[PDB]
Amino acid sequence: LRLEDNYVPTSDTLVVFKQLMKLPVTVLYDLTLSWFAKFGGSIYLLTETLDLLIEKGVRRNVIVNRILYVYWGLNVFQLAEIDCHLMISKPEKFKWLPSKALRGDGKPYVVKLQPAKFIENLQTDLAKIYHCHVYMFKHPSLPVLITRIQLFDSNPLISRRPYYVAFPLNSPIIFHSVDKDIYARLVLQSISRTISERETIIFKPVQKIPVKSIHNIMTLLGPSRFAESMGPWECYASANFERSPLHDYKKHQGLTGKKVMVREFDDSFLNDEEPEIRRLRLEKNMIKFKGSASRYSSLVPIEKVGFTLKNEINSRIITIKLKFNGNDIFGGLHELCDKNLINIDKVPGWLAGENGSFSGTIMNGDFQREQ
Amino acid sequence: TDTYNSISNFIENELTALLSSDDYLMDDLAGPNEVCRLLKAQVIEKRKDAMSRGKQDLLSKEIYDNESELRASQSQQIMELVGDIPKYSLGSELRNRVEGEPQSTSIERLIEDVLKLPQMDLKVLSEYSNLRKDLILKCQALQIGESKLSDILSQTNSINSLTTSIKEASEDDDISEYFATYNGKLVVALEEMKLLLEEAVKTFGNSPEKREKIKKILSELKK
Amino acid sequence: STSDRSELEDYIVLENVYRMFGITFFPLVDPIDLKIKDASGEIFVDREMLGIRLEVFSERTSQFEKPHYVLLKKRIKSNSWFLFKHTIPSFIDVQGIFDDTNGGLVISHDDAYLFAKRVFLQLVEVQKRRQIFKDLEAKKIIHDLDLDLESSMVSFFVKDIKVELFVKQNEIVSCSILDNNKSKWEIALLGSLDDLELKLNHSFA
Amino acid sequence: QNDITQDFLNLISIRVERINGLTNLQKELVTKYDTLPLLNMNLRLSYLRDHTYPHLQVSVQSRDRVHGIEVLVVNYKFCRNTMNPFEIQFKMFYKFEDSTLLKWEILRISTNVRLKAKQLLATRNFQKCLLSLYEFDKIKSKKTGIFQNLINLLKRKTRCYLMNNSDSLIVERVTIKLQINFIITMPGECFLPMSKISIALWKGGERFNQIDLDEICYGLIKEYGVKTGLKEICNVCLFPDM
Amino acid sequence: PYTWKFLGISKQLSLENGIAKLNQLLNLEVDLDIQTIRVPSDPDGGTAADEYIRYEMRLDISNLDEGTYSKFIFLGNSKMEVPMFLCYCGTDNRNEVVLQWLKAEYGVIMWPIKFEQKTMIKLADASIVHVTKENIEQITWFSSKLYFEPETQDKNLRQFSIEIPRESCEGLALGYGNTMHPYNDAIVPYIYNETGMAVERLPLTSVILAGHTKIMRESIVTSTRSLRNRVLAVVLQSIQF
Amino acid sequence: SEQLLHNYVSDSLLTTLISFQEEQQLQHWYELLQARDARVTSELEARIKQFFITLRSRLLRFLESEQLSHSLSLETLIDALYKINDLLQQRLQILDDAIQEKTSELAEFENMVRSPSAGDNAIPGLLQIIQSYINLLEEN
Amino acid sequence: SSEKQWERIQQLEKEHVEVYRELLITLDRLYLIRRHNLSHTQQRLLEIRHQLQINLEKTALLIRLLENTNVLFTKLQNLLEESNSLDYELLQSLGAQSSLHKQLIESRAERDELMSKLIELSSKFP
Amino acid sequence: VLDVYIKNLENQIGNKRYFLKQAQGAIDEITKRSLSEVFTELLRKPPIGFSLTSNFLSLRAQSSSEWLSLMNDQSVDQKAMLLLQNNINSDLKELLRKLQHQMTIM
Repeated sequence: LRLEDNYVPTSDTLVVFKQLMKLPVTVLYDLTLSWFAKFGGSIYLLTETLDLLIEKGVRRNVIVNRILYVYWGLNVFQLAEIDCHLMISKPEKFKWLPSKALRGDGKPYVVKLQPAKFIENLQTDLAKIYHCHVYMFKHPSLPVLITRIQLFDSNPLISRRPYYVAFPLNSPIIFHSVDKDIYARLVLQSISRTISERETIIFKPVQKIPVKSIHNIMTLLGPSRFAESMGPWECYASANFERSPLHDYKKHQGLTGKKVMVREFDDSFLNDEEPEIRRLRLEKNMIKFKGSASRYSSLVPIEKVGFTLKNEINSRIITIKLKFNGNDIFGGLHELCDKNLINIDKVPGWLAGENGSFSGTIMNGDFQREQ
Repeated sequence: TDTYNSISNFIENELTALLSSDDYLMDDLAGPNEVCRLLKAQVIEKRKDAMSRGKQDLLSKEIYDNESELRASQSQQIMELVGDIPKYSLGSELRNRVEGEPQSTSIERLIEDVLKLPQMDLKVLSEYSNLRKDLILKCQALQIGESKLSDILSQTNSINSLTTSIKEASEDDDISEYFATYNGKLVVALEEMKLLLEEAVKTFGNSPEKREKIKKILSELKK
Repeated sequence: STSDRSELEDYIVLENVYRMFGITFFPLVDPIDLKIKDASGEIFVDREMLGIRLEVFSERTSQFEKPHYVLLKKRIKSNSWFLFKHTIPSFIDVQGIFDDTNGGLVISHDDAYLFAKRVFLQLVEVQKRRQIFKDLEAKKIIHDLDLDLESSMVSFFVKDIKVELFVKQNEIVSCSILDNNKSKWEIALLGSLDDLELKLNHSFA
Repeated sequence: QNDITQDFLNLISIRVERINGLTNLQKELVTKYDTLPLLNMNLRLSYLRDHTYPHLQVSVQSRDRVHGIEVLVVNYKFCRNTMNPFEIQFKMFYKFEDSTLLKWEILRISTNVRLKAKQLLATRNFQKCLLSLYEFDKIKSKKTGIFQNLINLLKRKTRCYLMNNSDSLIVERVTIKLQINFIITMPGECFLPMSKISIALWKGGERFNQIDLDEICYGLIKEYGVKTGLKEICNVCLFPDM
Repeated sequence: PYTWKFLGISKQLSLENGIAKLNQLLNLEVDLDIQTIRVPSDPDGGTAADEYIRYEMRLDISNLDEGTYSKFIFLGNSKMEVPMFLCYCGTDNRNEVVLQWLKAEYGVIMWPIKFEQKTMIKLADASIVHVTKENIEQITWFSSKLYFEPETQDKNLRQFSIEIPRESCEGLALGYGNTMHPYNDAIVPYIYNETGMAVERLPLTSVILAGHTKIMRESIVTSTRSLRNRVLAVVLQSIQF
Repeated sequence: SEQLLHNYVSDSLLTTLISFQEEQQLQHWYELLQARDARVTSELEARIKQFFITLRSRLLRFLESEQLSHSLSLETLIDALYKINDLLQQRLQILDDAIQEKTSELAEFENMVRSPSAGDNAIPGLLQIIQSYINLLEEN
Repeated sequence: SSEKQWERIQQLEKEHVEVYRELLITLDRLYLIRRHNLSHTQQRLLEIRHQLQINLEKTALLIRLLENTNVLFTKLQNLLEESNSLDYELLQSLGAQSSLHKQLIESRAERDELMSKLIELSSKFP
Repeated sequence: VLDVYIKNLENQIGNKRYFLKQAQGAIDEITKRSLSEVFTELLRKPPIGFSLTSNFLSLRAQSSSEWLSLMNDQSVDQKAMLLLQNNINSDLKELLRKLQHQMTIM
């Protein structure tokens, strides 16, 4: 009972219109060409009313009335393409939530899936329970393969909220849309059943707080150099300081040197102008919270972070529980350190921004994320 | 498949439809119309809960429940028949060859699936057992051949390194003459070494020059 | 400071000669745990750090690639390094290799060197698997292709035919030709990876 | 008078360092707030020489420059074996900006590894050649250490004479002989040298089954170890008690 | 949950006279006690500016709806610069009635009192020191929770909150030593040493003790209808010049 | 199943009421009435029996088709293993061809080093020279 | 992109003239000390001397640059044009300030006379 | 041509600071060595000009703008206060006249 592409669901006309009003005209033209090449309804002759309309510079309302009232709901595939192009256009509206893919002994499993043969097996596994439709595309900028699973129900066929699962190219970490219903668990379980084909895979979740964009969750946990350093160690993930060994030795860091400010090790911060020292102090805060050089917004904004510092003084466990919030936490802490409100000589590593978008207990000086 | 609709349609179209018109008035072919209408009115009067549109719906639901209870027994008895190698016991590539269109040949996964299939119309059983034995022998011979081929490849690699080194260093392309006159060059070298040893014995007659010559000769023949 | 500049010049070029090997250790100190003793006015490092600098040398462009870093920190109650930060992509289980070496506990510097050697062998494996297909598409034996990040699943073109490979560590384990005679041309290429360069001229002659 | 005197009295009474390559560690650790490698070049060279590549003597011999390249002749002396180390001498050609290698060639090889490193040094990848030479020296040192330990723990009860160069040790008792192969194969037509351990028993009359001895060696080395795995094989080939 | 609002008083006044004019103006009967309380009663003070005249003043109405039952706690000292202040709970109209009477009768000036950060720290410091009848001061413990709300660019960091449980608070106080000031000698240097956040300079919003009180920048929420002597002594001491 | 339908038909008939109200003409009337009722309930019981037979047969063959769709035989397994045997035979053939090429190279080397000669006298000369060298070494 | 070096040379010029004044006064004190192994008028005379030195350096720069379209020339010309566009406004503001203060003096004197008269009258009224 | 100007200006700054450091060191030397008309003799004896001219004229322009804004704001505030006080002066004069007339009438 899997749905083919030419099926027509029962969607409202005003909400498809409001969705289509959020797109530019050239993607509407390419969508018009691709849909009339695929299915059609109401070759070169019907392209003539569009090649001259956009060359004249007409409004978008005329072309969306043309693309909606010659397909007079469009289909399931066209609605999937509309919502996926909305995802590509405005990525700051969705919310992703990562989940690692362990196996067997406990070692992580790289996915390495093919976009052709994955769709039929997943749609056949999901087709035994609900009326599903699966659509898969590769993102034009990032190296991911965003899937779109939409489950239907009957009181034609009513539609539910679509559920996105984004696979990176070579990671064990799979991002999916945040939902805690029973259909989200069914789709995630069917994906973890159909991706394996050799030995069983489980999806143990790695984080509890959803991350906003897909470039942010791709920088944080996808296959990249920033996946682990992410904080004051961001000079190692972009290699600002060292060149190739075959490069010139007249311009070396050890030969030209650098300009540094002598640290204070006596606690004289609570008891309180030469703008070179001001420039070097601002550069010191920039180095501690970032790499080496707007002006507060970090590489990835993080919404919510809460630590738990468990120190131990004369055999007593002394826990404190910091709990931050906001639109960009570590840029805000950078600004507070910039107004001379937080002593940058005593800011620890985990507060500066390393192992970012994670939150957990800190025992013996070693971070360990929450399960 | 769609048995409740068939049950309810059979009720509504072959029990009430036969007990409504012809079972009430068509018996007057052997007969008066007045007494036939009186008995028909009595029949429709003293029946008005049995042939209703809800009681026969409950009856059709009871028939469906009895047929589902009869279907569950054959459902549990159709999975516990003779086994004959079901799924989830063979590998991926075995059932992919069974379902056709494999589209990706991979000899390592075929070996890891052939070495995993279990053992056991008796002629078909013996033919399957012989085929399993032959396939395991194919996998054994494949592993032995791959290891022996790697050893042979390293062996001829060292042989080609020797032939390239003697083609380069001798710079004459006379490898057969080199291997033929190796013994002659070695014995004239030992003759020259014997003359040098006789000159060392009857030239210096020291005790420290002999020590230096012995140390040099030992650390040249050993290192 | 002129002869001292010459001595620093020799030290820098000797450091570059040592960095040509590929696997190097460099000193490092976290500035959170730089403590002072206050009995003498001197600074001692609380927790020692050790940084590894993996650097694979390429051959198609004949220049060194972007270096990869592994930073180890010394634990405070066990005297054994644990993997602090690493700039390695996530298709290499760098935490798993560090748990695999010596049972899990790494004490001496050669015990860290074995772990750095295993990760460097995986990086050279990825580099060589990309280099072979790029040198193939340079000579145009294959047409426009696409690769993964670790170059372990490729799909190039032939004059008409599309060929898909799932390639393991310098050997092809799966072949897929799609457009009985296909299977001979599928287990033809199912071999090593240099023989793939050999076998693709065996049919276009 | 007094106010003018007070006004006259009021009138008349009216760091950053730059670090370098050669600097001490205290001045480097005072001004350390970034997560960068330390710029003390002697300490960095001590980490690069004493810790990661021990028993190796690298020394730059000469370096010139033309017009925009830089030639560099360097030599290595792999001195893990103190008796007779094998040296080599390279000569590299930079490009010094968008820096690539144009040429690299070998001026000399000390004639102990010249054929063993003949197929290796024709891949034109000098990093793999340097790493393969260093790992071959390390594996050869471990081989002669293991064989000298096995001789020292068996020199009384048996006879212990080697073979071809050092690739196979032979023990014999009472008779019964046992040969322990250990072959280091350089790469050519992975890129590190690999080892191969295999044994062969002789009970006086003839050889034994090579498959069963291969399985016994594989299991008894996969289980116990290598330095303490071969001692169990000599204890089994003794078999006077167990 | 009786929120207290605080107001300063310019002139040192005694409500023994004119209270009959309040009873004439409001037509109720209120009660006043004229105490003399001495903060810490340990003898290392010498009684040097250590007395306070407290005028607790309720209104004897029914206690069904708590919004109409509003105390008017006073305090005073004849040596400080700003001598007196009053603090009231409740949401009645008689509060504005008695404020109008006290404005018109005595001729004083009242400003609302806003708290600083170190004043909030000292108020959480002096709202746990318990007093008993055996002339000694003991310290109870509550799982506190600080609360910040800074003003950053683009609303990057909106609000964050350090939270300290009861047992870790007691462990920090025993780790510093025997003192009557845990939150200013044990907790805040610990937070500065392990996090780097100077709490006296950061913008506090509401230093929250669990269950007992809830301080703010302008008000104090509590659980009982009364305030301790140390809280009022700290409030009167802080607003001086 | 069948037990319910024979209750539903027989309870709703002419026979359950006109038997209660029961000169000879009326006797013949309701006698022919009950005879006709017996005829039609026989025909309807045969109808419902054939309906349950064809319904149970359709359900059984549907369940058997679904079960044989979710199971495997032991003949298409034999065809699949024949195909796998053909693939492994082809792999063994190409491996044997590579072995043959490499041993032809080794046999090409094998005749390049043979020296058919008088190599006992050269061995004796080498032994005599080695003995003279050892004598000159031990005499120094 | 030259604005960064512009403010950098501005701050560096400020530090330059600060240490130039410091060098002048310290060389004067050095000559006072080393001339043989301290009043108000003498200190004022040295201050006048340094003012005349800076004055002569200013006019030397002016006669060297003025007496076209060269480097760092139009900055000084536009600065000298823009510095003297407010003197008339300053003098008008100071004159308006003096007039407002005189009117406030008149109003306060009238109010003080009126308040003394009302105090005397309301004291006689009791 | 501007970066070399910054370079020679910084070189002159370092030279003048070295001169000041050696001068203060000489001051310390003669004061640690320790335990009239010559002032007129001093009064007879005695890269910089663009710096001090640009500095002085820029500070003059900025301080003139600041003083003008400050004095304009204080002038308009004093003007409003003067108008208010003149109004209250007139009303108090009228009430003084009425109270004088009431003093006559009773």
